[PDB]
Amino acid sequence: ALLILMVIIPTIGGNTLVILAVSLEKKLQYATNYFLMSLAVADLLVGLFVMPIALLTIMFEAMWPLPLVLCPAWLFLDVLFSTASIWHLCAISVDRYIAIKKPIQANQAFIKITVVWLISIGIAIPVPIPNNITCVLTKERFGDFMLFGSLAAFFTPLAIMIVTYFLTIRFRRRGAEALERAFSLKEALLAALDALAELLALLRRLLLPADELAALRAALTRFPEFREALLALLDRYLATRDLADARDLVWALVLAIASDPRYRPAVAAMIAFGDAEVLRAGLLRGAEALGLPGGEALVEEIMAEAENEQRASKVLGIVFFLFLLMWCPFFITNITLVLCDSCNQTTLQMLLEIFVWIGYVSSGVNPLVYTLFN
Ligand SMILES: CN1Cc2cc(Cl)ccc2-n2c(nnc2[C@H]2CC[C@@H](Oc3ccccn3)CC2)C1
Repeated sequence: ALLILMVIIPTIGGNTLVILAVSLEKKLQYATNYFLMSLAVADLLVGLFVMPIALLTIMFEAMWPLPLVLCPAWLFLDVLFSTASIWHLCAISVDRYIAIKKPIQANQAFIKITVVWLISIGIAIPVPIPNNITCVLTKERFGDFMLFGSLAAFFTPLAIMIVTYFLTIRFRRRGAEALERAFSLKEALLAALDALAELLALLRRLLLPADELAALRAALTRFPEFREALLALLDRYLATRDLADARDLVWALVLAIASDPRYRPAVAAMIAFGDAEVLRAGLLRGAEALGLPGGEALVEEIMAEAENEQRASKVLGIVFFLFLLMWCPFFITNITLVLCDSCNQTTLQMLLEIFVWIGYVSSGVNPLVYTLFN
C-alpha cells in the first residue's frame, strides 16, 4: 500500500524547487513569480502538516491517536492551507488583470502576499471555536461553517478568478484582432487600435487637422526613443496624402509604442494572441519605415518578449484548469449534504472522503506543470 505514501515526496520536492528557483536564479523573479513562491510554500506546508497525519488517521479508523491539544489546531491548519492555496491563484489572476488594465503605475509584492494570508487566516478563525476524541468535524457542531467557509474558500474566489483570468485574455485578444486588421494592408485600423490600446485618435483625425498639428508634434516628441524619425515619417505621410504613407506611419507608431517601457508589457500580451506572423511582418515594415538601423534587433526582441507572455498564459491556464477540475467536486458535494430531504448520509459521506483527498493532490501538480512547460 505505497500508492499515497510516496506521493508526499513529489509534492514537497516540487514545492521546494519552486521556493529555491525564484529566490536563487534571479532570472525568474518576475512580479507573478513571487505569488508562485507563496503558493509553493503553502503547498509545501500541506506536505508535512496535512498529508502525513491525515493518512495516519486511516490506520486509526478515523480516530485521533495523538495528543488532543492539537486537533483543533490541525483542523485550523487544514482550512487555512486550502484557503491560501485557492486565494493565491485568485490573487495571481486579479493581479494580472489589474496590471494589464492599468500599467501606468504597475510598470513604474510582499504586501499582497500578507493581504491574502491574513484574509485566509480571518477565513479560518472559527475552527478553533468512556469516550475518546474523534476529529471528523461533524456537520452538527460545525454546521454553519460547512456552508459559509466553503462559500468563502471556493465560490467567492472562483467567481472573480474566472472573470479576472479572462479579463486579461480579453485585452490580448482586443489588441490581436485590432493589430491584425492594422497589418491587413481602409482607415479601420486606428478606430479599433484606439480601444485596443486602452494620441491614437489623432491618427484617425489625420486621415485635416488645422490646429491639432501642434499637439501631434508634441506627442511625437513625447517618445524620445523613436526621436525625430516619427516626426519625419509624419511629415512624409502628410506630404504623400495617406495611401501607403499613412500605413507605414501607423506601423512605425505602433513599433515605437511597443518600444516604450510603459506600453511594452500590454502590447507584448496582445501580440501573444494572434498569428504571430502577420504581426511580425507589420512590425518589420514599421522598422524599415522608421529608419532605426538597430530596428531588427528590437522587433525580434519584442516578438521574443511576446512569446514569454504567451508561455506564461499557457502554464497559468493549465494550473487554473486543474484547480477547477480537482477542487470542484469536493466543494460541490460539501453543500449537498447540508441541504437535503431524503439523501442518505452514508451515500454522501463516502464520496466526501475521497473528494477531500482528491483536492489536496493539486498541491503536487503545479510545480509539475512548470517543469513540463519550462
Ligand atoms: C477525518 N477528516 C477527514 C479529513 C482528512 C483529511 Cl486528509 C483532511 C481533512 C479532513 N477533514 C475532516 N473534516 N474536515 C476536514 C478538512 C477540513 C475542513 C475542510 O472544510 C473546509 C475546508 C476549507 C474551507 C472550508 N471548509 C474539509 C477538509 C475529517
